[PDB]
Amino acid sequence: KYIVALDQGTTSSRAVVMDHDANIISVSQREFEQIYPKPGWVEHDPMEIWATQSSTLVEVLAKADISSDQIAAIGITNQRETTIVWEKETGKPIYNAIVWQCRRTAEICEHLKRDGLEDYIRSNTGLVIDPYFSGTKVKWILDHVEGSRERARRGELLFGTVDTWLIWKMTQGRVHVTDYTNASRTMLFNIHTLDWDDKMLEVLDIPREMLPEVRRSSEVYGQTNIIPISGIAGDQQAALFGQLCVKEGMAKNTYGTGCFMLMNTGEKAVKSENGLLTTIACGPTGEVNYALEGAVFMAGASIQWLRDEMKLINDAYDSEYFATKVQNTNGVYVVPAFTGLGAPYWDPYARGAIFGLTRGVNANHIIRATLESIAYQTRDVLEAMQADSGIRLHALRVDGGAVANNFLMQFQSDILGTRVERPEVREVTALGAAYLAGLAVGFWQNLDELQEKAVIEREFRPGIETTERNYRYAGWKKAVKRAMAWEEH
Amino acid sequence: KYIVALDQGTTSSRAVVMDHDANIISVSQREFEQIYPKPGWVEHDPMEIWATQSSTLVEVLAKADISSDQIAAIGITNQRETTIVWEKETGKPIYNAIVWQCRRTAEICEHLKRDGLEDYIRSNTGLVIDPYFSGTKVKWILDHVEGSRERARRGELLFGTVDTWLIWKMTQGRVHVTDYTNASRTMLFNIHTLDWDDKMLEVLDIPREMLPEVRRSSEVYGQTNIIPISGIAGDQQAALFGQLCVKEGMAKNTYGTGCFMLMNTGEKAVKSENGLLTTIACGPTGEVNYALEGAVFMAGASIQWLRDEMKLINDAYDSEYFATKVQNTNGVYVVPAFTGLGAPYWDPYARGAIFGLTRGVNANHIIRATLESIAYQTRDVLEAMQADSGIRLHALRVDGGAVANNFLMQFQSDILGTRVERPEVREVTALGAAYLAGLAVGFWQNLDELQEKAVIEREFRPGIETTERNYRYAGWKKAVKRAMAWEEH
Amino acid sequence: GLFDKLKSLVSTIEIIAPLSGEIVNIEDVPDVVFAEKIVGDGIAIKPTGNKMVAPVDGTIGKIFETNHAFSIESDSGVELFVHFGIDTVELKGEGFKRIAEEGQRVKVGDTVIEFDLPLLEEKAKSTLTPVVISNMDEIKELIKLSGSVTVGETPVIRIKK
Amino acid sequence: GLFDKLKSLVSTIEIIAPLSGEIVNIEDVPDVVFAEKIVGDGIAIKPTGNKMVAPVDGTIGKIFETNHAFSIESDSGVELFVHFGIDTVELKGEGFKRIAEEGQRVKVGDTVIEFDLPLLEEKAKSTLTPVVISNMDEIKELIKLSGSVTVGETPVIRIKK
Ligand SMILES: Nc1ncnc2c1ncn2[C@@H]1O[C@H](COP(=O)(O)OP(=O)(O)O)[C@@H](O)[C@H]1O
Ligand SMILES: Nc1ncnc2c1ncn2[C@@H]1O[C@H](COP(=O)(O)OP(=O)(O)O)[C@@H](O)[C@H]1O
Ligand SMILES: O=C[C@@H](O)COP(=O)(O)O
Ligand SMILES: O=C[C@@H](O)COP(=O)(O)O
Ligand SMILES: [Mg+2]
Ligand SMILES: [Mg+2]
Ligand SMILES: [Zn+2]
Ligand SMILES: [Zn+2]
Repeated sequence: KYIVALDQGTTSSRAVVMDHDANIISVSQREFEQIYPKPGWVEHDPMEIWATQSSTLVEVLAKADISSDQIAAIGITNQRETTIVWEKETGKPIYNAIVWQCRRTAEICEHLKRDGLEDYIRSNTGLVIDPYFSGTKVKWILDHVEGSRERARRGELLFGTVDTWLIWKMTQGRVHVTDYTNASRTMLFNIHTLDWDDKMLEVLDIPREMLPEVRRSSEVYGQTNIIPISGIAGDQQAALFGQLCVKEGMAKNTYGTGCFMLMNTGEKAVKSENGLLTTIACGPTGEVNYALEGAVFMAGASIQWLRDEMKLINDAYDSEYFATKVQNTNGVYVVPAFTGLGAPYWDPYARGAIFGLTRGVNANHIIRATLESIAYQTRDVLEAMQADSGIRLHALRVDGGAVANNFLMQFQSDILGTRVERPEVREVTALGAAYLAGLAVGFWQNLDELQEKAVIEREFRPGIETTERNYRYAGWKKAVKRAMAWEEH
Repeated sequence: KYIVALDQGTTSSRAVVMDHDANIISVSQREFEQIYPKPGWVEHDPMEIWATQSSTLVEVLAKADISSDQIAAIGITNQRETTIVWEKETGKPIYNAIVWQCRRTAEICEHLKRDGLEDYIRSNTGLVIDPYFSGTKVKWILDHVEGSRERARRGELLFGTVDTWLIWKMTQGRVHVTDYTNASRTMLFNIHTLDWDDKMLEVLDIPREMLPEVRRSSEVYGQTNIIPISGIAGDQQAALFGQLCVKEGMAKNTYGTGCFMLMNTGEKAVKSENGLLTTIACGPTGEVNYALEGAVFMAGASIQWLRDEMKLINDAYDSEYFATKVQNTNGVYVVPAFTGLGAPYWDPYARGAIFGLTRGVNANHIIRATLESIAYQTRDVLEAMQADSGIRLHALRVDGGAVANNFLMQFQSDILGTRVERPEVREVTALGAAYLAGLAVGFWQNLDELQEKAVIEREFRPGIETTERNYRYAGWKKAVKRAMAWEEH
Repeated sequence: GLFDKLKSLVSTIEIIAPLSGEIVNIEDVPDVVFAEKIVGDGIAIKPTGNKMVAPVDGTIGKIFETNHAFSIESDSGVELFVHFGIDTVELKGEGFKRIAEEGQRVKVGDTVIEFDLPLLEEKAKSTLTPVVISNMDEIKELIKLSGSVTVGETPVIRIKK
Repeated sequence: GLFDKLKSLVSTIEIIAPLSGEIVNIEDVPDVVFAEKIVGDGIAIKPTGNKMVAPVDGTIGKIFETNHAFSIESDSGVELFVHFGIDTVELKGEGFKRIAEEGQRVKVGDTVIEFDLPLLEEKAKSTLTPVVISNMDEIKELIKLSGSVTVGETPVIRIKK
């Protein structure tokens, strides 16, 4: 018997299958197109996530040889903030999905800031005025369609995040729900009252009619035909969960398309004074917990950039090798604000920049610097978490696709002067959802049943280069400050 | 019967052979190593320029089939500022050649500025305090050798530029001369009194003993055995000359390793108030004329960077093709201050930077931006010349290796909103020296004998995109300002 | 509210007003490429409102990405270039609407781009709208009309090829 | 003026003073990696003047490019790391002279790097000079001596492997 998890990420759509003993049985991944219609805009095609996600399922089940008969449940994880609008009759989008990365609604945020909502929005959403979240994306959509709002008050139009979206497409239009994690991300939901914010909804001209049903991250939402879908959670939270985040002061760092660092604050909503978000996570039964999040838009994606647009590498994996043919970046720094700067910076105007170039700098210098931005960004966040939380991490737990890079991991350790523990199974985001789902179905009963699959494959400890860490970081800082505010308005 | 010219550049060493009718008969080029022992330092190996230059000669003569019997003279052109020190007995360098680009003596310049010499140095040298010129390079050398000064007062040590150096190596140690053009570049020579500046020599602790003999750019300096060497001039000036610079208000732009824009001011030394140099050129008989120069360190060299270190292209020629697969740089800008910024900026602290990057920017965006910096830099200079000189160019005459790039030439035209005339023979720097030498040997008698080999192969005229030119340039400006002052002290 | 649908009154090379308003001296366009007729020669037009249209039957060449200008080649072998205002490209396409596409044949009067004269009025550096022939070299005579003009209707220039 | 040439007086693991001055608590080095013995454990040394030298016979590992620090591996299988001062790398190699090379075998006392205690005195953030064993894991006991020490002469630590 088994649970099946669905992780639908920025980059790709996956499908993992574990057993009762929570063992990864088979996986299916399928990449998909990123669309950049312009400048710092990002977009995905709803039908393609859909298509991509579906297909992945099948092929996993088929792969392993299993049927509708042996699968206890369906756990669902997904990319956050990314907004979708869609005609209810049809099951057709009215626009392409707008990505968390996408910077279009920057002006709108400027109004909000102009108006005075910062204080409000922070306080109730835990969020920060930025095009990063859902709110402004929706408005922009209804604002960039003739028959929009109106069609939507009459409710022919549904809003939703990749979880809501993926769900509805499987509950064949039946079920229109989001979880608690997902909703927080929106800028429209209130984290204390645990429901849609009346003010936001107004201020942004959104129609309660389009908002789905907000529910627990472990609950049977419904049943689908490959059976019941019982878990839901934003990818970052699912990973915090599969890491066994779960208890106060517990923290992880995920290295994927972006970097998201989260720390459980249990039942206290801590107010960040250092550029972090206050958001929702799960407690050991999948219940509402609060947390501190530091989001960094570009991490692994820089590598994909080298690999796909610059064409400096064939595989991302090749980056360790080239990076280490070098010893130093020769002075070069890479600020990867390709889609603005996230925490703790939040400057949607910043754009990517390379620096400190001279004639002897070559491709390896460049690749490796790229890799380094990853550590540096992490470090910027970490410091913030420490300040906000008063706690000093002694080790950093990590997961994500990039964590297979020993160079980066080690570099990460030196740069922070902290140990780095690299978990045995990297596919933790999935794991998270599975539990949430299995738990909810009596598949597991207890989280404790699992304080065992979480083996530590490796510890990285600070080398002697760690002494140099503050000089290097200062570079970084200098650099960053100069990519800042590139774009205008 | 024929003249033979020797062009020993930043990048390579060449040897051209023309006939009486000043027709390029045969050429020999040979690239050579650039050494970057560190940061923004550049260096060449004296023995290699030498080696490279020698060899090139032979092989040209051999190529065409000619002997010591049919060659009227030897004309010599070379890279400026690049300083060399060498034991007189031996014929061995005491250090590697320090390049015009090299930024080592930046501190020294800071003293000079600290002291109060700007005003003085400008006034007498026409130059600007910058590591670009010879002065500080020498000091640094004698300062970074035990038995230096001392050994040199006793004169066992010779100073010299690639002309002086190449000469002495051919007049087998006999002849130790520089021309008037070359010497101006030094920061030690006085342009009004037409001789070594006593103050400089002091202030910088240099020994008149090492200084060579300063002479006319057309004169028989001596005879060598492949016969007499009769021409000498800094490469930029030779090109101005072979363009038939020659008369007041006449201007050219050379696109090579760097970009040098020069304008003849006849017998008036014009004081620049817009970041340009006042320096020496030739009058129609090879006589002393003054001129305005705008120097830009990186032009064609950026392309070599893409080609050799970044590895984005096989040949520099391939850059037109890729650049034009694109329409726009998508927002990207490349500030190629790999070795500081020259005119009118003069910031040896600036370092190269790339900007305005987002995820959809690719290699072609990058290559083409590189190409664009070329135009932009030109334009910055040009504006300066216009302000300093009160004259408005209506066409820009050009030469250099990069001028074979129709994309860049056209782009150059649009960007300036000025016509661009591309001469039929690009190898004008050579040509310049030949004349200077043939003239001096009665090989030609008159410059007029030649207001005919200077055919215009192409005119580039402003396209409709020229309307956009100021928006684009503003980018550039923004950009530049941010690469500024990267390095510290 | 728009008679767009409705039939209208229907009346050497003549170039037709591609946009409406008062004719002006190229010489007075506050941009040298224009004033000195570097890009070409033609006239300018202070403007009416609402839109820019084909000034000859021909084929539409480039349509600047920020849709403030375009060019076209007449069946007669002339090249025109219409550039709305000065430095408009900085508005980043704000006030402009691409009705046509970089490649079709048009007749005089066909809509080409649409605009918001008022947004453009206070945002733009200038609203002058140069209308020039880029291929001067290939034309013998070029005659400049004057005063008031109306889109798709009044001629701004006559030229002998 | 230098007795460099001259013969000198010549007298479980003992590590020898690689540089001279007063011994200090790692715990008081103003840098956490040190103080918390993250990089390893050992002592620190306020310094004498003139130079740093091998603290054991072994082979010299890394020599930081800005020649302010280095490491070495003893024939005994210990790892030491000597880091001059704190954040010194910002002086960019100004005060330092590489006498040794990243790869040779040395004996106690062999010169390794040379320095300008005074330039370093006012330029440096701090002059403390940590001396730590990086491979703590591979050593049973580690004994910390005290007070005054002299290069190539006094022992700073004893350790049982
Ligand atoms: N060895 C590696 N080094 C660096 N990046 C890697 C490596 N292997 C894979 N990747 C990178 O890791 C990311 C994939 O991580 P994943 O957790 O699957 O991210 P996501 O959930 O956003 O899809 C990519 O951005 C990718 O290009
Ligand atoms: N088609 C081209 N486009 C751009 N750069 C070119 C092209 N062809 C050659 N080059 C570039 O032109 C320069 C060579 O010009 P040259 O006048 O020979 O310079 P130099 O005197 O400094 O040696 C190089 O920096 C080179 O890489
Ligand atoms: O904030 C958005 C995150 O959910 C992105 O997650 P991802 O890197 O796995 O696509
Ligand atoms: O100012 C130095 C110039 O002489 C460089 O000339 P070059 O580009 O031909 O090497
Ligand atoms: Mg994921
Ligand atoms: Mg040359
Ligand atoms: Zn424009
Ligand atoms: Zn250090």
